[PDB]
Formats: sequence, C-alpha cells, structure tokens
Amino acid sequence: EWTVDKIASALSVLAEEVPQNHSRLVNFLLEETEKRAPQPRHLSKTDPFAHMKSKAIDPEGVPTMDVKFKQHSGEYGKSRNSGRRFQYPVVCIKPDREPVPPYRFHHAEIRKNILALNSQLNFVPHKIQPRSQKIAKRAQAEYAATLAPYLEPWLRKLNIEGCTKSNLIRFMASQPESDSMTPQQKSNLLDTYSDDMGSPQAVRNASMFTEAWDRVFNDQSKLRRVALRDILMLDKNVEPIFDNKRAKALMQKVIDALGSYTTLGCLICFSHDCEHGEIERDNQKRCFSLEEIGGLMPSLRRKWAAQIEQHPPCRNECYRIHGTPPWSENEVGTLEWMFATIGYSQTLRPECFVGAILGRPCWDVHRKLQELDLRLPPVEPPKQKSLPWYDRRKKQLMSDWADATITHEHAVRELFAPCHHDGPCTAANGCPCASAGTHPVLCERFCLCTAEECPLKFTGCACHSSGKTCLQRQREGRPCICVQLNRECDPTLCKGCGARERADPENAYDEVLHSTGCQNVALQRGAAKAVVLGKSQLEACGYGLFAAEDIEEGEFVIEYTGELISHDEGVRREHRRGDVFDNKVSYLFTLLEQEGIWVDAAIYGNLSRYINHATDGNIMPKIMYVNHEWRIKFTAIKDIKAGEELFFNYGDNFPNLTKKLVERNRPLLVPKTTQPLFDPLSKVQLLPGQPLPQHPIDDSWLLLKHRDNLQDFIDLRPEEKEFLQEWDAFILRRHISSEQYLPRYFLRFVREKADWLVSKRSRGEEFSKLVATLLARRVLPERVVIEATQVLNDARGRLRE
Amino acid sequence: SAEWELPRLRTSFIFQDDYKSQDLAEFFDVKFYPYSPPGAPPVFAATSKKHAVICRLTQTTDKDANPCEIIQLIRDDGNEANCASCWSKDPITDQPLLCIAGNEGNVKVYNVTEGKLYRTLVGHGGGINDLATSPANPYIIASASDDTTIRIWSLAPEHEKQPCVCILGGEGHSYDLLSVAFHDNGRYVLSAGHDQVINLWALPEFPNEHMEIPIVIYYPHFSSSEIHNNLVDCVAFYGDLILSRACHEDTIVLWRIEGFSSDDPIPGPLDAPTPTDMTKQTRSYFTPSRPAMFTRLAQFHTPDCGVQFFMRFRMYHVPGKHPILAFANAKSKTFFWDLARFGEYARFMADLKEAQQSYNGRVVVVDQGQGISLAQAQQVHGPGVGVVMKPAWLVPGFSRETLQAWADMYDLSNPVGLIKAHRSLAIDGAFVGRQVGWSPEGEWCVVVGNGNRALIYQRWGKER
Ligand SMILES: [Zn+2]
Ligand SMILES: [Zn+2]
Ligand SMILES: [Zn+2]
Ligand SMILES: [Zn+2]
Ligand SMILES: [Zn+2]
Ligand SMILES: [Zn+2]
Ligand SMILES: [Zn+2]
Ligand SMILES: [Zn+2]
Repeated sequence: EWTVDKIASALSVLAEEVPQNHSRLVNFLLEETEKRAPQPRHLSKTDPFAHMKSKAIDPEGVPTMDVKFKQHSGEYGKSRNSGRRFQYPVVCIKPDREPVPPYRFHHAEIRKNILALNSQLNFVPHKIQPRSQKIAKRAQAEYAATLAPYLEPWLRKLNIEGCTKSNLIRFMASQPESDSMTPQQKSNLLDTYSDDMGSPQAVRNASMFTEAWDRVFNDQSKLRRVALRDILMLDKNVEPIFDNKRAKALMQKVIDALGSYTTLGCLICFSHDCEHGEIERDNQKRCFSLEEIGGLMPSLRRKWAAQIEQHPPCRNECYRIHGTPPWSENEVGTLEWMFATIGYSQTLRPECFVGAILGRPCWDVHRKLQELDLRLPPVEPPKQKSLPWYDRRKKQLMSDWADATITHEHAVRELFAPCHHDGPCTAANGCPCASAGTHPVLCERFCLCTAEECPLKFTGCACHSSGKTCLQRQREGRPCICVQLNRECDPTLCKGCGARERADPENAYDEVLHSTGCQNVALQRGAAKAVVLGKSQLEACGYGLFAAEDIEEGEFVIEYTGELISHDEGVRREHRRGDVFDNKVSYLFTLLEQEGIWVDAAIYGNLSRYINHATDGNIMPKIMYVNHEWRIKFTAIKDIKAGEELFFNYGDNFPNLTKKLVERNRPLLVPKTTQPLFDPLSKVQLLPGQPLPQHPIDDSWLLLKHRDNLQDFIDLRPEEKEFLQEWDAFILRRHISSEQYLPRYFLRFVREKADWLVSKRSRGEEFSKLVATLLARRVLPERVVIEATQVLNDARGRLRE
Repeated sequence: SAEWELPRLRTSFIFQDDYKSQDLAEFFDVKFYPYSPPGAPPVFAATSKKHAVICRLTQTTDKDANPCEIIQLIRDDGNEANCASCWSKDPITDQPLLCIAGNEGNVKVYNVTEGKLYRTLVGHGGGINDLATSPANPYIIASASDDTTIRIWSLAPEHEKQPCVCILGGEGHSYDLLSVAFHDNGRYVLSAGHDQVINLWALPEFPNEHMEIPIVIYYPHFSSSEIHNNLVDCVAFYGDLILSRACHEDTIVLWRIEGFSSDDPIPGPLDAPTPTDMTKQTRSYFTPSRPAMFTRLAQFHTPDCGVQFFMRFRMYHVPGKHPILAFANAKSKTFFWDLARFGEYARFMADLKEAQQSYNGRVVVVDQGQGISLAQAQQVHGPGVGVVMKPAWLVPGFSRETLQAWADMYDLSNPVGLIKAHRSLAIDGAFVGRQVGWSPEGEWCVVVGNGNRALIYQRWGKER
C-alpha cells in the first residue's frame, strides 16, 4: 500500500541517477572531443618570421612608441625588478579604400510587398517579459526537459497500479488547475484519454503520485523546479491539443471535401499561403479566401443560377462512345465534388475529367454516375435606381462624387470582407460596401453582386485610343474613371484601353505595346526605370538612388515595396531598432492610415528605400488600388537626366508611431556622376559606362517560408500538404493579382506537373479539389478543364510503359 | 607529470597609450600565427585601437631574460580604431597576412613582414567587432559587424575583384554582432551579439571562380536566444560542442545542440528552419515527449566580470595534449581549467567508492607520479587492504571540506553548478581581460586587456 511519503521517498532515490547520468554524459563528450582534436593545417615549410629581428632601438624622423617589460617568476607572479622600457619604430600604413555608406541589416529585394507576422518585444537596445519571469521560466523549462525522459522508466520500476503516463494525464485533466485549459481542448483530451481512471485504488495512487512528484520536484523555494503537469504537457499526444495552428447532405459532403481549398485559397493570387489576408494579434491568419465571402455555397449557388439561366470525345474510352473494379469512397467523393462543381453545364461534363483524375475509363465513371443518381439541390429563379454620382454603364463619375464616396480616399478606408449577402447592396440589407464606412464605396470584383444587379458595381473604364490613354490629364474629353478613383486599370474590366495586354508582366518590355494604349497599369507591368545605388550628394545622408536613364515627367519610376506590418508591430520595431531612445532611424511608410498598414523596407524592399528626402523633389509617391491590393508608386514630376539623384518630399508618410502613441495620453549603363555608385549586393564600386547590374530577384527563401507555413498546420493531411505546397511553389512565382492570367498559369502547371500528378493517386485527387473550387467560383474557364483532361490522360498513357 | 602542468606568469608588458586621457587605451585582441612549421618560435599579434604589436616568444634558461621581442609594430595610419584581428596568408607567396578590423567597417590586410598594405575589404555597413579565419581554408575569413550581418571573404586569386563570397543575412540577428567562430570543418559558423541570439550557419561550397555577387544566406540552421539571458559576447566550437559567454552571468557555458554532428552531411540552405511560430525562441534543423533542442552541460565559473562585456576566452585543443580553457575576468584574475582533470577525478572517485565497499573502509590512498605503482603499493600490504591511486594535483580518509573543494573544481554532475577554476592567477593592479591566445605547442598563454597590457604565461619552461 503506497502513501505520498513512500512514493516521494522512492522518487528521491530514483532521482539520484540524474546527476550520475549527467556527469557520465559530460565526461563521455569531453573525452570524445579530446580525441577529435584537429591537426594543424596549411603549415608553411619555412618559418616566415625567422629573418625578422627585434626592432628595439639601441632613428631620425621616424615615429616611435615605448614598451615597458617586466619579468616574473615563482608561484605568485612576483616581478624580478621594476621593469625596462624600450623604444620601437612604427611602420605607418594607410588604407587604400573608404568604407561604403553605413547601413543596418542585409538589404534584400522583393518583387512585391510581403506580409509579416507580429513579433515579440524580446530585446531593446540599451509588453516585455520581466527578466525575472524570463530567467525563471527558462530554468524550469530546462529542468523539465531533463526530467521528462525519466518519468516512464521510473513508472515502470515503481510499478504502482494506476500510475501510468496515460492515467497521470487523465488525473491532471480532471484537476481544478485545468485555469490553463479551454473547451474543445477537453474534448480532444477526452477523445484520446477519456476520464475513467480505473479502480478506486488506481485513482488514489495517481493522486498520491502527482502530489509526491510535486513535493520532490516542484519545491517552490527552488529556482529549478517542475510540476508533473509541466512534464505531461510535453507529451507528444498532449502537446498538439494545445497547438493553435489549425487551417480549418450531398453538399455537406462536398463542402467538407473542398474545405482546405475554400479556406486557404487566395482570391487574388490563388496561392494557399501568400501575402494577402489578415494577421491577427496571435498570428492566426484570416486568409483572403472563399470563406471570407461565405464559403462555397453562395458562389456555387450563383453559378448554378447563371447556368440554369443559359468538345471532341476524350481519348480514354469516352462514355459518349460507350457507357458500359470496386470504387473507393474517395473515388466516389471525387465524382461527387466534380459533379456538384461542374454544375448545370452545357459544354463540360465530369466523367472525362474524373476519368483522367482516377486511373479509370470514362465509361466506368458514367456507369458509376448513372447508378449513383446524383441530384443537385434546386435553385430558385429587383429594380434599383442608378446613383446620381456614378453611372456604371457609361463608366463615368459625375456631380459631387468626390463628396458622395470614399472609394478614392485610401487613407480613410477600412477593409471589410467583400459583399456576400443575398439582396440589394443597401444599408437595409447589411451591405458593408454601401454602409460600413462614413460613405458608400463601390462594390468590387469579389462582391457577389453582378453589374446587372448593383448600382455600386465597378465596371472598369471606357477609355480607348490608338494613342496613349488612361492618363492623369486626359486630352480625350472623358476622363479615365480608374485614374479618378486612384486605381490602376483591371485587366478584365477595362476592355477598351488594352490593359489586358499591358498589365501582363510577360509584356513588360514590349516598348511598342506600352507606347500606346493604357498608361495606368505600371505597377502591374512591373517594369521600373533603370536606377543605381550610390552615395547621396546630400551631406549627412548616406545612400541615395540615382537615375540610370533619362526619365520624362509623368513616367512611373519605381514601386515602394517592403514588409506589410500592423501599428503595434511598427511600435515594437521602433523600440527594437533603438529609435524610441533618440534623430529618426526607423522609416515606416503609411499605406492605409485608417486600416493601420505600414510598409517597412528596413530589410526587405527594393532600391526605392534609398531615395532621400527633399522638399522640392523630382518624383512623387502615390497610393494606388491595384486589383484589391494597395500599393505605392513613384511618378516623375520633373524631367530627370541619367545620373541625377532622385528625391521626394517625405511629408507625413513616415510617422513616428510610438511618439504619436505617447501623445495619446540603348543598353543600360552605369551613368557618369560625381558620387560613387555601388552594386547593391556586393557593394563593389561601379564605373561609368560599364553595364548596369540588374540582378534577378532571389525568392527561394520566401518560397521556403510559405512552404513551411503550410507544413505547420496540424489540421492538414500529408497528402493535402504535398499538393498545396506543389501548387503554391509554382503559383507564387507568377505573382498573380488578376484572374485574367490564371487560366494560362493553370495550364502551364498541369503540363509541367503532368507526370508528377498521375504518379500518385492523392495528387490527382487533391488537384481535382482545386479545380472544383476554382470552377465553383467561375474563375477557371471550362475549356481549360477540358484541355487538362487530355494532358492527364496523355501522361497516364505515357506512364504505362 | 609534465602533462598536468598549468601556466604561470612569466612576462608582462605595457604598450604606450595610443588612444590619448592617459591610460584608456586597450589591447582588444591577441592571435598567435597558426601557419608556421612545427617547432618554430611562436609569434603573436596584439591589436590595440591604433597598433598591431607583433611579438616572437623564445624560451629562456635565464629567469631574468626577456623571452618576448617585438619584431614588427604597425600603426593604422587612417582614422579607423580597431578591435579585431585574424591571420591569413598570401595565396601566391605564402607570406603571413594580418587582418585588422575596426569601427569604420573595413578590414585592412597587412603584409606584416614587409610592412605594407596587402588590400582592404570594404562592404560592411558598420563597425566590425570580430574576425575569424576558416580552419579548413586559410584564405576564407568571417567578419562580424554592427550592421548585424556576417560577411565571408576570400583572398583566393580568383575572387580578387569581388572578394565577398557570402553574406549571413535575413532576420536571424537583429542587433550588433560581437563574436564570430568557425567549426574546424570550415562549413559551420557561429555568430552572436547584443540581441542575445546564438546562430549556427551552414556555408555552401564556394566556386573557384569570380563571383559577381555573394551568396546570401537568409536562415541559420540552429537559432536560440535561450542559452543565456543577456547579450552574448563570445562564442566558439569545442569540437562539436559549444562554449559561450554572456554579460552579467560570470560563467562560460558548455552546451550542445541536440542532433548536431560534424560527421553528418552538411545541410543545404533550404533545409534550415524558418520562423513560422513567432513565440519560439529556439529552432533547429538538427532535432533528432518534446524535450529539447539543446542541452546545457556545464558552467565554468568566472567570478567578477561585473557589467563588462567584450571579454573573450580561448581553448587550447591539439592532438596529444590536454585541452585547457583560459579566460581573464574584470578584476585582475586569469583562470585556467584543464579539461583532462575532469575524467581523471571521476576515475579516482569511482576507484575510491569501489574500494570503500570491496574492503569496508580498509583502503589506503597514495599519490601517483612517484616511483610507486599499483603493484609496489599492493606488495606492501596484500589482499586485505585496497590501494587507490590519487592524482598528485588533487590536494587536501578525506575531510568534508577537502571533498567539497575537489567537487567544486571537478564535479560535472550539475549543468547549472559553478565549476571553480583549476588555477587562478592574480594580476598586479586593476585589469580587465579582453582576449586570450595560445602558442601552437601550448607552452605560452597570452592575455591582453585594458591599459594596453599584455600578460604572458608560460609552462614547460627552460629556466635554470
Ligand atoms: Zn494571395
Ligand atoms: Zn470521356
Ligand atoms: Zn452588397
Ligand atoms: Zn459590395
Ligand atoms: Zn453590390
Ligand atoms: Zn481608362
Ligand atoms: Zn481602367
Ligand atoms: Zn486603362
């Protein structure tokens, strides 16, 4: 019969092996390291100093320094005498090079803004954790890690009924201290462990072990102490329950099957881990995804309604020819979600595609479809006054539109989820576009309303010209509504101005194309003027940026890229970089003032971060709405010649956040210049007339971060992670912001990965779920699902050898 | 017996104040030349803020002779003030090259035998606080900077036009870096500084051709801010184990990264961990119940460093000789530990406990290193008395106090215990140690610090 005294006594004797094992380990490692001492390498065969004698003077015009030597002997180090001083000649050597201008951190280029996570204020140069709780919790964590591997062998040796790691976990869960645990966490503990702890003596023994352990190892006087509970929380089956990295009739099956894609699939760039969405205070992320606009059903139901309001046979034994191996439920689920998602289509049917996804003949799936008799839910079959300040058919603003809407006023906007209600976009119906702000904003492309239904629905500009158009001062009579709204043209909606071609980065350097047509897609085009880093002409500035080619007034120059951060992250960063203890050393570009988004180029950004302040600048920043991203462009306001330094008026663009918080109580050549110029990476000085360095952007570190973000979801199965990561790694490199270019990149993906996708069943399965999600959104044309069927049947055919 | 001898003060010098205020100059670094043939007279450079003092040491039979002669004395005739050095060699001529780096962010490379500039390495955005040469390639040097990056440089002829071959960047460090160290295999790099993070980086292989840009590394393979609770100013490998020191802690910590072995293949840059959880202050590629990504092993006690920082220790670690850890504090003491004493003590304590039970106390302890063996001592009694051999350097059945003094110095049972120095030598006047260096054969140990002072310790001397 055990007592707390007897268990505590026994744990104390077992605990004696802990310092014994440790001494043995340290001694083992030291002995191993002694044996591994390295032999000296790269020795010269001759002593290189052999010919050099003492330079002590026994000189004329040579600088001299003194040295005083003392000699010592004995055990206490007593001097032999008071010392002897000697004079030595000095060899004076100057350096042959100046340092480059100063900087902190390694400055790396990003193609587009990246989304940061919130950090912890753990270090300030000189909410912070008191160093006392810092030291103490670290001490306890090290001791707990030391003791954890002893618990099971000790329990084995004690062999007390009910003193099981499992039963000690159940006892812990039942105690009142569980003051550290939440609903659903209990359910998952009870899913794995339940609450039955055995016989009464088993429950009694577990209680006395817990008490006895906490007495021996959790003495409150000591710094290194550990509660049994802290050991048990380290357990591999307990820890995931307290890990908060979670991603997430006929239609409930399909809703559940597509949930990873509807939850993580970005509506803008189509990646499942990307730079869009919202980061909450604890770094949980709300993705800018289908779930943001009501999940799959409101969009899918509308696809149905549009379908009910409206080629060759496949090379896989097409059911159009025939129509007739046990089907897995996964295989049946695959046919279910493809069927539901194809919907009431005329041009496309699931059998062929499902047949290419599965390794099955087309007539097989049709025969299985026919016996399944799948039936879609039935879908049920209002006049609204146009607004006096906006006509969406003529694509024109009029009257007091600048007083009627805040559509164009990015500094006051708040980022609500796009419309997904059922009725007209009015205050009565809870539409945030009409009523969430001080003024109505236009409904954008992700709102579920159509331009036919909704007087707030943005429909693009009407501009067209064989010459240049969509210009700031449009000498075409009617202005460009896109320009007026401080937004770039949409490649899909602005059909007349050629934005479809000019916003395509694959045409970025077609100077013929961009010499006419839309001049309002420069951020999407992605081409910057040639610029070169150098030492600024301004004294007390360090680096500056110089034109490396001539720039005419009104041309786009460069984008201000960087990390997107919250207000509080900006405050934390100002502290961490020493800016709060003053002289400004931290520059946070205000992107959306009211929403609280800043752009931070301290580490990641581009050469625009080096442009210096001048009240009379030659370029001008402007915040633009760019297909539901907000971005900062610079436009020349003077003619600028190659070799001249760029400047803009910083104005109020870089607020001190903590201060305002505290207050609330023709090849491209290096140009000729006077200033030294530098390669941004090597910091080698550049020479005029040499080729200008243009280094391709290094993005593989960023792809790794996004891949690992997906790997961290406890919520996702290995098969899901594998496909999501494969698609993301491909699609993030295309930097998509318009659905206009998705079909091209989708078909390139299916072709490059065709052998990979048919090599493993779950890959085609997961690929079909993506396809189903993009079809339900009506963002993937039917024609490319048809083509993808041929690509996969071909690859599967090429594999059978 | 000789293998257990530890150093003693042999020579002392004061170099003229060169940051003149009359005595606020310091020696911040000392480095022995590592490329001389075996047995050559050992040569070290002591780096003050404005000078490199190059000395040869020669053992002497005359205790009144001066073993230290200054053979070269170089002044940085620029405006930079210096605090870091390391040795390299001319790749063509094999002449010694001394690299000196300081507060303007440039490395000067000196041809020390001819007293002229070899070249300058320009590129850092802030002052440089430490330099280390790769043990696997004498032309590869690492520099640690206020700009919070490590730059890796190559002096090989093919890299002459663009000698920065690697930048250790990204977000792994967030403030001034104070210490940089190479693993013996030349592929693993440790870095640490004011942000209290210790980072272990894996370097790629570098092409034997011109590199237009350095390779940029964005993620360390091991990262931790949790071994210390303060700014970290000295880091090194000890084989595969780690030694590190922080301000305010009065310890040198020996610890290890779980799952790290230099026998394993070097990981590639895309194997490194990325900070997906911002609440984790430790992350590791190497990780083999949760427990730990690192294990504290021992703490060498280093009393009276106060609030001082930029104080560096040095291990002597060569085949066939005892490993010796040396470090000087901020109150005129120099400390030594002979790491071989630990296993000998543990062997002695185990023999002692074993014989206590096999003879119920009938045990005689006799000092080793005398003409007397565990055989000659056994013939003086027989099978009734057990004879235990004790290391001579274990100095006082034994009293509780005597046992406690031995344990304080040699017991390795407690990772948060404090191991007392095995030899503690007092320094005349007020002294703060900045750096320690060892001669190739281990007979000389040189400590430099404030007051432009060098303390020169010797063992195995020739004095008669
Ligand atoms: Zn996205
Ligand atoms: Zn078919
Ligand atoms: Zn609405
Ligand atoms: Zn809307
Ligand atoms: Zn609407
Ligand atoms: Zn237009
Ligand atoms: Zn437009
Ligand atoms: Zn346009």
